[PDB]
Amino acid sequence: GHNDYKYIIHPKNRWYKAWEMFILVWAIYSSLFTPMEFGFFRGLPERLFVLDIVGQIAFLVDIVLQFFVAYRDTQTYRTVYKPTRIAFRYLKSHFLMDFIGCFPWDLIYKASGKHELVRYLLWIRLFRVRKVVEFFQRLEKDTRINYLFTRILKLLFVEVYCTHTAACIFYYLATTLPPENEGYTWIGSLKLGDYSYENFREIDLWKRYTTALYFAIVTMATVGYGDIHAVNLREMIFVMIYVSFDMVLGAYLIGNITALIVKGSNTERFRDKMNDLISFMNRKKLGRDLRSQITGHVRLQYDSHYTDTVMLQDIPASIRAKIAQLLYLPYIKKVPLFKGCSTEFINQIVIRLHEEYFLPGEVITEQGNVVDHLYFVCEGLLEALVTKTDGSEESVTLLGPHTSFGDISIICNISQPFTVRVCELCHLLRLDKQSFSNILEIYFHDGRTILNNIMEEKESNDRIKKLESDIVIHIGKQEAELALKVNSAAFQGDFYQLKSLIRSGADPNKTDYDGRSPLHLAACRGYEDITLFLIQEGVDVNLKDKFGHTPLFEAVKAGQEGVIGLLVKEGASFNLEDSGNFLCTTVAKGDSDFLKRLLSSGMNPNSEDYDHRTPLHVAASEGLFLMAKMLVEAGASVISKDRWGNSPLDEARLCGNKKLIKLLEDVKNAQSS
Amino acid sequence: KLESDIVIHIGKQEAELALKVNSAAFQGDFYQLKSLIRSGADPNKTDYDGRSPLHLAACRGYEDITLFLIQEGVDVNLKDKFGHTPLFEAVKAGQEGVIGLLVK
Amino acid sequence: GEVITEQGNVVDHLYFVCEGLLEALVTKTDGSEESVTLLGPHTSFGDISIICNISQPFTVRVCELCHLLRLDKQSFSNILEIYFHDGRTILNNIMEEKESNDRIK
Repeated sequence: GHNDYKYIIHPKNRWYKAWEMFILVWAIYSSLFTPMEFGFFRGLPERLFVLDIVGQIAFLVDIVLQFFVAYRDTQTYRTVYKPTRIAFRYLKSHFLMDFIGCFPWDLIYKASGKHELVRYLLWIRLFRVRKVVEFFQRLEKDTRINYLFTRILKLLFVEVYCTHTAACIFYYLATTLPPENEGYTWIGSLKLGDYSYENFREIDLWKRYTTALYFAIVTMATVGYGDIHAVNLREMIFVMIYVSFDMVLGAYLIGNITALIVKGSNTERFRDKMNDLISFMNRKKLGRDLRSQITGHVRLQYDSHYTDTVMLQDIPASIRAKIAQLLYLPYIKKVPLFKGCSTEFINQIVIRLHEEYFLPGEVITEQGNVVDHLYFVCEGLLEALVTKTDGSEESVTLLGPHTSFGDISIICNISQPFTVRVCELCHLLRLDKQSFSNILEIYFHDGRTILNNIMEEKESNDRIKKLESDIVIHIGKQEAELALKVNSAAFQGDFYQLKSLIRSGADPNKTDYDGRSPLHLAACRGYEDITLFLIQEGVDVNLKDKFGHTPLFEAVKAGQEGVIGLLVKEGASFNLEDSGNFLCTTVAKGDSDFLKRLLSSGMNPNSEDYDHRTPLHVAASEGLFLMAKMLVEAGASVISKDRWGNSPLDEARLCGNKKLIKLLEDVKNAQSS
Repeated sequence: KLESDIVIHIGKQEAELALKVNSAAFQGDFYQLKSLIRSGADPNKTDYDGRSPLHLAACRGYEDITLFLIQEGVDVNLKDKFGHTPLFEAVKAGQEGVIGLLVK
Repeated sequence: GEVITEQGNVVDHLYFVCEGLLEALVTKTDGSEESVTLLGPHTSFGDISIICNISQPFTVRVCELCHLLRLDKQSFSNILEIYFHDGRTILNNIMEEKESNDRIK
């Protein structure tokens, strides 16, 4: 709709196409008649007058039309409707010749004192053969007809044109001589049969034309009958020039036809392949059925035309990707191996696929070889056959549409578990193990999904044991790096990044190199948003790192009691081995606040110590009252015994702190019941 | 558009780089960390655990990385949030050769 | 000037230096080199990276017009599975090549 200038016409309007054809017909006629108007008639007969003028007029308007037809720029590839640009292009290309051609040179020649030099300008009208040249250019662009065969037809038109012009020029060279010396011309001295071509300027124009054209065609195939031959020196020079150009042009014609034949066709090539295979088949006396299999494979490869699958590579990645998806993605999205996989990973699988057709009865993979090709069955049916040491074949399963095989072999880097034979006419999609491995390293989450798929119902029936080949090891390593960055985010806040990482298919539960989970990190840093987000994700919560610290413990050390409350709501335990010992070391620290936090988390199991001394015993020995107080209220019984078997009340009696002794004594009286 | 968390998402990555180095230290991927350090790295970078790459290396008892870390003068007496020194990382894992090195 | 292996990339052909001169280098991220020992006639590069299945530890670059014999990596492995018992000697040569296989123990 960019044609704001409505008057400017597209170069494709069906009426302009009709005008192209019409002016092509007139161009052919005018460029085939101008030599005849030059040679045979020295000044057009009056009868043809209108025919002359009309012809010229027909090329006019055409010039006018070429001033109003938009063109496709060769640097922007946009139809330039800009009238100024169209006018300028035409006025600087193919205008000047058209304009001089359209001048009525016939009338000029009659007017300007019958001077031949004016008639020489008629040849400017042969630039109208440009239209035929363009017609052949368009036809050669068209794929309906063989470009090389259109080259052959172009050569035939050029040959016809040269013979016609040569005939006209030859007759002209006969007429340049004055009519008194016509006996020294090729036509004046021609006595073909009884007829003598004397006084040739008076013969019917068709007799003269067919005579001259007869010679032209005779020389065209170099039959050189001789009946009509050059006699003067001008006629011998012209015949020399003609004969030479015709030699080269005929050589070009034979060259083009021979190139057309030698280039050959796909049918020819496949026929040759079949004939060589038939020679082999008869040489070894093969069995009809086996011959049928051989011929069937050849037919399959010839009909498939696999080269196009490579040809698609030349298409840029966007359109090539649309091709790959539109033709393969439907099948691949239904593959159970890829079930749940992210769409982009599947898209890459599609980009790296290779269509392969196999005849029924063939074998794709043999057991014992390492499969480096993951084939997804799209069409047809295959069969799974296990060969045993005894030499027997078991039909384990049948692989139909939207199925797969080779994934286990590639993943665990084992030999092919079972021979895969073909039942129906099969269309599969092979994928290189190398490319597959690269893609699985691209998407470590979808790689883990692939592992889960193979281990989900098939599980480890094919000896699937954790790290395998390199892809599994790479997957684990990359998940480790991902968990490192997850915990880094949990250290530097960045709640958006935490969201994005987890929602990108990353499992939060995976800890770092030190066993510290992102929930452990959130507890250590007290990032309430982060702790809540991982709680929504769902972590063991009671998980402890490799060195025995639950997130509860680290949060207690950092005093992140909101985080602690969320955990205990979810259900949180210190999971401290020797927890009584650690509480005794806390008593050694003397931090009542730390101890209060530890107790508030619900840890007072009276676990005593290696010395069998409860933290209450330790505090009593220290003389502590307040810390002993909250230890008693937390649950530490006064009846608890040390290594000596003495109560913390006994140890306070040793200390002698009357307030501590009375406190433990009152609690002892309360508890004795 | 209304999305600008990019520089927030990287957050300098100085520690993230340190994490990468210490990761290699764990998996004993010397080449990975070798390439990090010729591209520029240091042990005191440590991590959010406070553990330097040498801590993890001693935890694993890879004498190769331990000798190399010593070669660039890597701090051993450096402590971590764990309180566990690289010496103690080595002894706890029974890496008697690495304990010999770190005592050296 | 040509480059045959890229550091950090598992080599797929074990090459042998029949003629010419090559050089071993470390392509740092900083765009600097380390110029590991050159490869003169009758040496093999890419060997350990295949035998040990490790990533190529150095980029190799061509210094003079070099004539080389190629053996595919998967070849070298299946030669090991086919042509048994020499891989032990090859492995000992690797072991002495490094410091008790300090590079790949």
